[PDB]
Amino acid sequence: TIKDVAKRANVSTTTVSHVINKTRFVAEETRNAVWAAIKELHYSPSAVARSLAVNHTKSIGLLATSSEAAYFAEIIEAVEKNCFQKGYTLILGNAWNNLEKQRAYLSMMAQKRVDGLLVMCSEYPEPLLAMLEEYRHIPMVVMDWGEAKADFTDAVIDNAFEGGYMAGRYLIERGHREIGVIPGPLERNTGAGRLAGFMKAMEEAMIKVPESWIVQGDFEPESGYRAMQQILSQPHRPTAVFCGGDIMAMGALCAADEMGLRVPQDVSLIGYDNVRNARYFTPALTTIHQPKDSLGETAFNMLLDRIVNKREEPQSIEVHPRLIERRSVADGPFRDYR
Amino acid sequence: TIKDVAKRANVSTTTVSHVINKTRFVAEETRNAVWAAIKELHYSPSAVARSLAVNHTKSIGLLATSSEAAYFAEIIEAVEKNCFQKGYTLILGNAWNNLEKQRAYLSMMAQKRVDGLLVMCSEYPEPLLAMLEEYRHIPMVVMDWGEAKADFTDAVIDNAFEGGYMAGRYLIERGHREIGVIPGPLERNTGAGRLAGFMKAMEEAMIKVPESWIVQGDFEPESGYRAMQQILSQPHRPTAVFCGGDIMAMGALCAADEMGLRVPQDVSLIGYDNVRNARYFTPALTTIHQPKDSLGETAFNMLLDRIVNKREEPQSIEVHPRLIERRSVADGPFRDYR
DNA sequence: TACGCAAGCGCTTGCGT
DNA sequence: TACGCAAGCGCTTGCGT
Ligand code: HPA
Ligand code: HPA
Repeated sequence: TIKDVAKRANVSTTTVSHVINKTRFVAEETRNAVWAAIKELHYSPSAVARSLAVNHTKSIGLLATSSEAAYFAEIIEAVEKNCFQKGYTLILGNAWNNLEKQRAYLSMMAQKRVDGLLVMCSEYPEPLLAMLEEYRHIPMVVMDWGEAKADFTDAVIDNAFEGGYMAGRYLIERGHREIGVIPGPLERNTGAGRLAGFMKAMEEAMIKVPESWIVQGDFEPESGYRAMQQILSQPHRPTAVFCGGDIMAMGALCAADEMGLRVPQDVSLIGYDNVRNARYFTPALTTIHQPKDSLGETAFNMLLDRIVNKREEPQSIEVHPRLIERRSVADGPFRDYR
Repeated sequence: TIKDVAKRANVSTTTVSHVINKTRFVAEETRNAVWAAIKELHYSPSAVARSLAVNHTKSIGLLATSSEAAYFAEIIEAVEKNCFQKGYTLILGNAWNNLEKQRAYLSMMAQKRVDGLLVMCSEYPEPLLAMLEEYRHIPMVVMDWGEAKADFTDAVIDNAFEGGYMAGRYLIERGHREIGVIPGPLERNTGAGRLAGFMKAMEEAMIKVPESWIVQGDFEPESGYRAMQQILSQPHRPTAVFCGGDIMAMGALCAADEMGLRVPQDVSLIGYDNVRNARYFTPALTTIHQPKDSLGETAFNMLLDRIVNKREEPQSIEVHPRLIERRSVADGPFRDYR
């Protein structure tokens, strides 16, 4: 079809080409002619042809996990802005933590020859680490590890451990000593590491968490529901709960309310994520803020670099969590004695 | 690179090709040879080359609005499943209700030669309807209109008006006569139409809604916050509120709580959407359920059809809302008198 | 000066043998 | 029988004039 433009304008296609991409000087007339032709013909230059020729698709892949989740959703939306802004195209792919699905999306991706690859898999068993190596050739950044688990990718690191510690401290310093925790999947950073951060804070305080006070969640409101229930559903119960993520949190609020418990009056709750509508939780959720966007943009950026400046060496940038005081926490019995 | 495989296997590329796509019979040996070559060479056939040749990208575009929003997010996630399932690739593009952005994404999309186009723009001013026509050649379905506003696209229709009516009725039948409403943007279906559905129900009941009782929202929790406040922040206030979408709803719950108001005890609330975690609202939100997934799959499906069976004629499928009884509504003063 | 030639990018597929 | 030839898909770009 570029032939078709060239001839309407009676110029070579080389010409048409150049004008379209201001790639060498063209006579005004000539230029106009082409534009006109382009217009009447209603010409959409083909990207695929172009890709075939220039060797890059100007599009990037996001091998995700799930996208509905607030947390995720929020990240992703960020990414897209960045893509758009630098003219990249976004291929969103959710593997649902499934190998097959993941091998599958991964192949489609290489085949479609994505310029780079954003990876948010949540859990990385060897089998998955393996597959990923098989594609080291295609540039990529993992956005969800706590530390660099490979030398063949960039990594943006969140400091989940230090956010967890921040969480516990706060409780401690607000008068708390009988706390419980609903962590996310241990096979994840946002799971394991947050918990650990939290645990250290406790040990330093000589606080011991009774196993009946620790209930695993899967980041879903239902899981928060069950844990909260199980925790309060017992003889002796904590006076404060540390909840792995804001959504499960939201789930935990629900159940407390259902047992007619008062937050923060009967139980204090501290979350983790600072999702877009945590403030609109009831009560307004006090939580730990994860810098989602910076998380997004920052990843994009490494990729671009690697992509453009043809970097070869793995890199890793850390980002920082921070406490957001809302209204789900109250003073504990030990506050005055400090 | 397919040349490279062909020669390692000492066969023509035509061969290599055929075996790769089981497109004509190949000798086992031959077949194996190729596979081997494919393997050592670590061969990823190129999709772009293939696309160039076969004339279809096997990938689809989603010109969206925003993706963080629960409502949206939920739809989209559905779409992706469908894409994956039939081997399509998903290009997610959010125009943020901005023309430029929209013209922009739209062009990138045609250029990248997407097989079909899923459109969720929210608001469709003529200027936008126009641009869309300019691409009638590329098959597409609008998933967010109340009625068919064009003859050059498929449409999946939601019955927002009948869901709105369902909303009002319920209130009416639960003893209510003093109601307020926080609708979404009138420039939208989910905005205008829901409201109207709701309004009809009232008129039939000889219920009049005092303008100070109607506050516009923008589907965001903050907007729900302000409206609820404004509504209760007045001399005379309703005993029940109809809220345009579950999120603004969640915002309205917050403010009631903040004014120390009791839901449903002091004010009843009925929402609209039945978002994934509405049940986890506090209280568990009573709302109108929109069949998001069917909404998703159903759209995909029309597209495919048009794409494969080369349909030409516009089509339109309706889908149906439905009431979900949770715990944010209470009997009104008139219940016993019916 | 301002522009055209023709080869290449990596596949697919209708004729043949 | 089981396979190869060569033209085409729609752009880009190094040499020339
Ligand atoms: O894996 C996760 N899923 C959902 N929300 C989350 N917030 C932190 N990590 C996660
Ligand atoms: O436009 C919308 N935005 C967000 N949520 C919604 N729920 C219905 N319509 C909408």
